Amino acid sequence: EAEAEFTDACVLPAVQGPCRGWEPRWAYSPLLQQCHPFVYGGCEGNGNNFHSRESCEDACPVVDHHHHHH
Repeated sequence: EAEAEFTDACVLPAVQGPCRGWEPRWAYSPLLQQCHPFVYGGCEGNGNNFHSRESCEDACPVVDHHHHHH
């Protein structure tokens, strides 16, 4: 896959939650191999919730593809 192959929260899609307030957060997308902003709800959600572009890529960074995988 990517070099990140262990399913960390960053590999997991993000969620808003049952709330109705809209809190901007950042989430990593392995399908985009990058982080993007998203609408979050400030209540229950998944762990793929970052404070910035920075913190998100810092959690799941890109490195040169020293393919340990196929």
